[PDB]
Amino acid sequence: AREITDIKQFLELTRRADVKTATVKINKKLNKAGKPFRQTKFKVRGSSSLYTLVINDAGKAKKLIQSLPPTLKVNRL
Amino acid sequence: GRVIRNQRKGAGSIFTSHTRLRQGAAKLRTLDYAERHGYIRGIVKQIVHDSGRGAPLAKVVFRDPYKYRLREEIFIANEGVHTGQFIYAGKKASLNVGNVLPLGSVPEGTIVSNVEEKPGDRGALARASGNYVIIIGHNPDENKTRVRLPSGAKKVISSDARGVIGVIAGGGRVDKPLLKAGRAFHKYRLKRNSWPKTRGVAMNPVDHPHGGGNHQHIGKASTISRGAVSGQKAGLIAARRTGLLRGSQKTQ
Amino acid sequence: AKRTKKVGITGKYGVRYGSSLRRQVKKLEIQQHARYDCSFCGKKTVKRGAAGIWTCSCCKKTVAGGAYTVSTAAAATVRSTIRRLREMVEA
Amino acid sequence: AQRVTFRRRNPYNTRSNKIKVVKTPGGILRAQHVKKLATRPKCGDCGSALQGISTLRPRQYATVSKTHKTVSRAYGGSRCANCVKERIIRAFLIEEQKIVKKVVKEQTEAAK
Amino acid sequence: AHAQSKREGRHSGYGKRKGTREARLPSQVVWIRRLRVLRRLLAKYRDAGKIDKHLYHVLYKES
RNA sequence: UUCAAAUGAGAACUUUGAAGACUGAAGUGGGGAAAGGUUCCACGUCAACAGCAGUUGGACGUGGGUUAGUCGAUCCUAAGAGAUGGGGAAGCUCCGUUUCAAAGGCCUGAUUUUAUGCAGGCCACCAUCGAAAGGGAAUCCGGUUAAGAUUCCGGAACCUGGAUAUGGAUUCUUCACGGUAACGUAACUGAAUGUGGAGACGUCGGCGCGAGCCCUGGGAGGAGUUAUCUUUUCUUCUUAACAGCUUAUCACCCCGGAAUUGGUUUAUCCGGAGAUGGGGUCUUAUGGCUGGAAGAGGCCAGCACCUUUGCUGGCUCCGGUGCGCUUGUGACGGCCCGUGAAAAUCCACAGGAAGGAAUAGUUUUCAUGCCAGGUCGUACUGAUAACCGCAGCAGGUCUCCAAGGUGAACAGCCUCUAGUUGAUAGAAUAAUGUAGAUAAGGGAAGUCGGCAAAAUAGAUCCGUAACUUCGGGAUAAGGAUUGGCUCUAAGGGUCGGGUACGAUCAACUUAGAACUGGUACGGACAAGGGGAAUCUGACUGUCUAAUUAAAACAUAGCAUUGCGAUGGUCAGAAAGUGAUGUUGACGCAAU
RNA sequence: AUGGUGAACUAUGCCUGAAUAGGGUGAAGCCAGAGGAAACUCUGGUGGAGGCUCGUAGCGGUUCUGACGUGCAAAUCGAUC
Ligand SMILES: [Mg+2]
Ligand SMILES: [Mg+2]
Ligand SMILES: [Mg+2]
Ligand SMILES: [Mg+2]
Ligand SMILES: [Mg+2]
Ligand SMILES: [Mg+2]
Ligand SMILES: [Mg+2]
Ligand SMILES: [Mg+2]
Ligand SMILES: [Mg+2]
Ligand SMILES: [Mg+2]
Ligand SMILES: [Mg+2]
Ligand SMILES: [Mg+2]
Ligand SMILES: [Mg+2]
Ligand SMILES: [Mg+2]
Ligand SMILES: [Mg+2]
Ligand SMILES: [Mg+2]
Ligand SMILES: [Mg+2]
Ligand SMILES: [Mg+2]
Ligand SMILES: [Mg+2]
Ligand SMILES: [Mg+2]
Ligand SMILES: [Mg+2]
Ligand SMILES: [Mg+2]
Ligand SMILES: [Mg+2]
Ligand SMILES: [Mg+2]
Ligand SMILES: [Mg+2]
Ligand SMILES: [Mg+2]
Ligand SMILES: [Mg+2]
Ligand SMILES: [Mg+2]
Ligand SMILES: [Mg+2]
Ligand SMILES: [Mg+2]
Ligand SMILES: [Mg+2]
Ligand SMILES: [Mg+2]
Ligand SMILES: [Mg+2]
Ligand SMILES: [Mg+2]
Ligand SMILES: [Mg+2]
Ligand SMILES: [Mg+2]
Ligand SMILES: [Mg+2]
Ligand SMILES: [Mg+2]
Ligand SMILES: [Mg+2]
Ligand SMILES: [Mg+2]
Ligand SMILES: [Mg+2]
Ligand SMILES: [Mg+2]
Ligand SMILES: [Mg+2]
Ligand SMILES: [Mg+2]
Ligand SMILES: [Mg+2]
Ligand SMILES: [Mg+2]
Ligand SMILES: [Mg+2]
Ligand SMILES: [Mg+2]
Ligand SMILES: [Mg+2]
Ligand SMILES: [Mg+2]
Ligand SMILES: [Mg+2]
Ligand SMILES: [Mg+2]
Ligand SMILES: [Mg+2]
Ligand SMILES: [Mg+2]
Ligand SMILES: [Mg+2]
Ligand SMILES: [Mg+2]
Ligand SMILES: [Mg+2]
Ligand SMILES: [Mg+2]
Ligand SMILES: [Mg+2]
Ligand SMILES: [Mg+2]
Ligand SMILES: [Mg+2]
Ligand SMILES: [Mg+2]
Ligand SMILES: [Mg+2]
Ligand SMILES: [Mg+2]
Ligand SMILES: [Mg+2]
Ligand SMILES: [Mg+2]
Ligand SMILES: [Mg+2]
Ligand SMILES: [Mg+2]
Ligand SMILES: [Mg+2]
Ligand SMILES: [Mg+2]
Ligand SMILES: [Mg+2]
Ligand SMILES: [Mg+2]
Ligand SMILES: [Mg+2]
Ligand SMILES: [Mg+2]
Ligand SMILES: [Mg+2]
Ligand SMILES: [Mg+2]
Ligand SMILES: [Mg+2]
Ligand SMILES: [Mg+2]
Ligand SMILES: [Mg+2]
Ligand SMILES: [Mg+2]
Ligand SMILES: [Mg+2]
Ligand SMILES: [Mg+2]
Ligand SMILES: [Mg+2]
Ligand SMILES: [Mg+2]
Ligand SMILES: [Mg+2]
Ligand SMILES: [Mg+2]
Ligand SMILES: [Mg+2]
Ligand SMILES: [Mg+2]
Ligand SMILES: [Mg+2]
Ligand SMILES: [Mg+2]
Ligand SMILES: [Mg+2]
Ligand SMILES: [Mg+2]
Ligand SMILES: [Mg+2]
Ligand SMILES: [Mg+2]
Ligand SMILES: [Mg+2]
Ligand SMILES: [Mg+2]
Ligand SMILES: [Mg+2]
Ligand SMILES: [Mg+2]
Ligand SMILES: [Zn+2]
Repeated sequence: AREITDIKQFLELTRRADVKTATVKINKKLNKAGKPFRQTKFKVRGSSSLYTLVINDAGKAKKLIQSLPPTLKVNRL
Repeated sequence: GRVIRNQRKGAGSIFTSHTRLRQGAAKLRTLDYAERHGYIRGIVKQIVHDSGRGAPLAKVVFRDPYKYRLREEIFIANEGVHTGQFIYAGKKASLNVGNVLPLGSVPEGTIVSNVEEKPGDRGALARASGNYVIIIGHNPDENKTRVRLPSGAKKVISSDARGVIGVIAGGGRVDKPLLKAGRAFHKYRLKRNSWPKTRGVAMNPVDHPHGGGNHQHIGKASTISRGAVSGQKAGLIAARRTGLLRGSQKTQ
Repeated sequence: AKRTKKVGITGKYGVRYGSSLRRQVKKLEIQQHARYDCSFCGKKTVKRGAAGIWTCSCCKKTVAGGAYTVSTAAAATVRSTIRRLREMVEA
Repeated sequence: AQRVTFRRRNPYNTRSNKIKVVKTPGGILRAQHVKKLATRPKCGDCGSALQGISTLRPRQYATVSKTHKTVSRAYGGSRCANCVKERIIRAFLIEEQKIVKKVVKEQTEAAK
Repeated sequence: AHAQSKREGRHSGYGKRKGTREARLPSQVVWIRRLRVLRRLLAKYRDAGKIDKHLYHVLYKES
């Protein structure tokens, strides 16, 4: 039910006690007027709401995923 | 034969009065320490229509001499009273439209409304749209005071008996024709079930002293004795004269 | 463009009820719908609503009055008379 | 063309049974029932909707922070500012004229 | 097809009409259109300075 | 209604395919309330039953089926019903419901025998039942069944109660700051008591906006037609509760000080009690963007194979228009001798009892976190066969959703979606019928009587008498006109213009003018006969369900009567009984 | 005669709910204009009143003294109203 943009805040969520699972979605999407680009939504299933953080920059996306806690049960796709 | 209409009204089945919408009973303040030694101020907080009444009520609120709180009385608005006006109730109150004073405390010719028959009965005389009573004199020793009610009747009451200065609001209401059956229809819809009215002369004998015959006609004098009995008293009960009132009325 | 010769607001009733009753209604009708002067705020913005209740558009004071007109002849003389009677009692 | 049924068992058009047509992700029309509209709280003095205050149906006011139920002046959510302007002025002026009456009628008692 | 012939003016003679001139298009609608448009010409004209408030104000009530 | 197949001993009647029609969204569609009670669904199956039949069934046999913290009940009060101290009554019982009654329970303090005795203060509100349409805490979308689903599955929320820590906030100026102000916010102690708000409220009119529906352009797909013509016809292109930000008519604030009065609605209201102008504050209906969420659903293509049935790819995009239609909502306006419920419940404010920090306190109305949410209903019918009429009866029985054309239109007539195609059948077409039509010349001569029937009818224009309460009478009467096609003219929106015009996009109305036909044209449907008088009731309204709708009753209007409460009229066996009466002569009662 | 049972029909009141295509007419209020020495009189608009009106659904039940009259039906069916 929540969207999130502070990439710092996000991280802190995923290390909260109640957070057992997560999921990464990937969408094809097109930019501005012309070409496409790879959108990636990071979803953290909290106890009472699903936080989802969108990273348009596919770059930011990769070296985000390797930040993800080694203990979190991530759902890929 | 059958029980006639006017005896049926008394069991109040479909004849009780339609009441759902009414504001509350109109009443003076209880005749307490304040009101009988001095006076007490209130404010009309609203003057408002009461279903099936002809005259608007005024909600007037007061402080409670004995507790921290408000107490709201429901008055009948005298013509000219208004929201925000201050209302004074008491023996030692001043003579203004809206205040409530003991008929002993007011000069002859005073014009008041909602007056009590016995002190404290919280008001009984002249309440209807337009009516009032007039003080036509006092008699200090045994403190009685004498008024003329709207009927024309002169009557005397305790000088302690309270009344409210001025006349009741909404006057003239009856100079305007009802014009159609529907406006009487709605009129009684908010009073009681007394409309419309079948002439007994249009009924059969089972139904009414007047009923039956091969032409419609009352068949005997329609002036019935006081000492008549239920099912008998229809028409002009106890009528001491009858016929069109030629000549000026007005009590002598 | 004058619309009606004499029935005025009373034209809603058509031919019904007979002239003389319509006459009598037209009067109080005109009385009762009209806009009146406000004693308190000065603007002429008192209109009726339910008999004997008169309220101000802006400023919002409500007065009890006649069923079809703000002040009633009787009420007014009664105002004059109490006035006079009060005068005696502190003079 | 797509028509639509009530959702609760009550088949009548009452104030508690208002409907809204709605287009779902299935690509179809479905009714939704609709709570009666909330009305704006009113000034206790003058009576207008008092501004600054949220408007919900009554029990919903207990699921809402106290800031949604006030403005921050004396008599916040209760009476309407202009009404409190009047209250202050008159309070002052009257308490003042009390002092006036006291000393005037006091002097009566010294020259009469 | 037909709709075209309509907004080409066709099929609209006295013989094709069944509702009163009123019911087809209300007098009131005609007016409110017209009155709103004069009203709105006055506003911009005033606001542009093309016409001064005093003149506008007379044209308003003449409108 | 028809052809054929299938099944079966058996087929006018079952099943499937095909064709022909129908209901025509005011439904023969999709659901419900009352009532039924298993009729629902499946398998088996024809003795009775379904006024022919039967292989079929709402029949017969055997089974299966109705899942809830959020939908209802349950809670609240309405008219009203009805216990209790009492009062009547031989008594069954009747009256009273806060009434002539010693009518009761909460917050915590007091306890550290110990568990709950008393120490404060309040509160005096006096049962209870009464709404499956009134009030009311909270759930949605996709998927799934032979038969259930806002109830199951998936996912995503939210309410109430209970627990509670962590973070934030607050505090050395203890109980936040900011803004001139309207007011702002993530928070930002608050008992008794008092007050205010919400719950919470008529009706109709036009005007404004929303939603869904309707119409429609481009594009990307699938389908149909193609002798000929049509860049064509038909169809898919969707987005829930909930959450963040944003969004408003109204209202309000600050600056200002107005005649040459201005501003202004379709509707004439507003201003020295401060207009117009400029700047700001507010409600969040509603909408927008994002999260929910493309992973769903929708539409296609390309491979796979008795199989569970897969698997793999795509596309699911951008717009337009309005006196449209339905519904919603707003700011207004009309009306009233009519002014259009209640209570439970929720919040706020006034108040300041009290409690509370610097060596560390106060704070769960800010965020996040934990546990829990019982009981009963839930199938289906809702009617030319599931209900009431002895019945599968042409009767009766409360409601919501509602497409295209014609047209004023929710009319009639035709159509899409859905649903039907049920209702004994065959052959003939005598009399007499019932229902539907026509008739030369005459035209009410028929008949108690123009009964029946015929005539009239839309719209535009023209024209319109007596009489009248001046409102009417009036569509009075009487007339012309109306198709098709092709043109002409008038009626609008939006932009930039130093402090006259230009440019483009989108609408059916109205009037004029040509041409044209077997002089037809409201071409079916739809749709007033008119006039002159007498009698009679003023009018609208009312009744004899099932032989009387009328002149009968009612009504407004007029007039008469009774009554100031220790009362009038009326109820009761009685009464500390009752109607009028939440009443008071501008009233109630009786003619 | 005595003691009992009925307001599921219907009559009337009360409480709480719900329902009614599309037309014609054009009442108060309002705006602009005209005439007149004056008093005052006129015109065009706007607006949208009514136990108003044409007419569906609704509600009713006038005539055919129509159907039916061992009925579909112990009150129905059709047209007309
Ligand atoms: Mg009563
Ligand atoms: Mg009656
Ligand atoms: Mg009578
Ligand atoms: Mg009478
Ligand atoms: Mg008789
Ligand atoms: Mg007799
Ligand atoms: Mg006698
Ligand atoms: Mg007689
Ligand atoms: Mg007689
Ligand atoms: Mg349902
Ligand atoms: Mg606030
Ligand atoms: Mg707010
Ligand atoms: Mg008009
Ligand atoms: Mg318009
Ligand atoms: Mg415009
Ligand atoms: Mg003006
Ligand atoms: Mg057959
Ligand atoms: Mg058809
Ligand atoms: Mg239809
Ligand atoms: Mg059927
Ligand atoms: Mg069903
Ligand atoms: Mg049943
Ligand atoms: Mg079955
Ligand atoms: Mg057999
Ligand atoms: Mg059977
Ligand atoms: Mg048989
Ligand atoms: Mg057989
Ligand atoms: Mg069985
Ligand atoms: Mg069984
Ligand atoms: Mg609920
Ligand atoms: Mg319960
Ligand atoms: Mg009792
Ligand atoms: Mg109850
Ligand atoms: Mg309920
Ligand atoms: Mg309810
Ligand atoms: Mg589903
Ligand atoms: Mg199942
Ligand atoms: Mg089902
Ligand atoms: Mg679930
Ligand atoms: Mg979950
Ligand atoms: Mg909680
Ligand atoms: Mg802060
Ligand atoms: Mg309260
Ligand atoms: Mg209130
Ligand atoms: Mg209500
Ligand atoms: Mg479509
Ligand atoms: Mg919701
Ligand atoms: Mg502004
Ligand atoms: Mg500012
Ligand atoms: Mg409706
Ligand atoms: Mg009102
Ligand atoms: Mg509140
Ligand atoms: Mg103390
Ligand atoms: Mg909290
Ligand atoms: Mg419990
Ligand atoms: Mg069901
Ligand atoms: Mg059936
Ligand atoms: Mg039986
Ligand atoms: Mg039947
Ligand atoms: Mg069916
Ligand atoms: Mg048959
Ligand atoms: Mg035959
Ligand atoms: Mg002939
Ligand atoms: Mg002839
Ligand atoms: Mg003859
Ligand atoms: Mg002749
Ligand atoms: Mg003859
Ligand atoms: Mg004769
Ligand atoms: Mg003869
Ligand atoms: Mg005839
Ligand atoms: Mg002929
Ligand atoms: Mg005539
Ligand atoms: Mg022509
Ligand atoms: Mg043009
Ligand atoms: Mg009559
Ligand atoms: Mg009549
Ligand atoms: Mg009869
Ligand atoms: Mg009989
Ligand atoms: Mg009749
Ligand atoms: Mg007379
Ligand atoms: Mg006694
Ligand atoms: Mg009944
Ligand atoms: Mg309604
Ligand atoms: Mg209508
Ligand atoms: Mg017409
Ligand atoms: Mg009409
Ligand atoms: Mg002149
Ligand atoms: Mg009208
Ligand atoms: Mg009528
Ligand atoms: Mg009519
Ligand atoms: Mg019509
Ligand atoms: Mg009918
Ligand atoms: Mg009727
Ligand atoms: Mg009859
Ligand atoms: Mg009939
Ligand atoms: Mg017959
Ligand atoms: Mg026969
Ligand atoms: Mg009819
Ligand atoms: Zn005023």
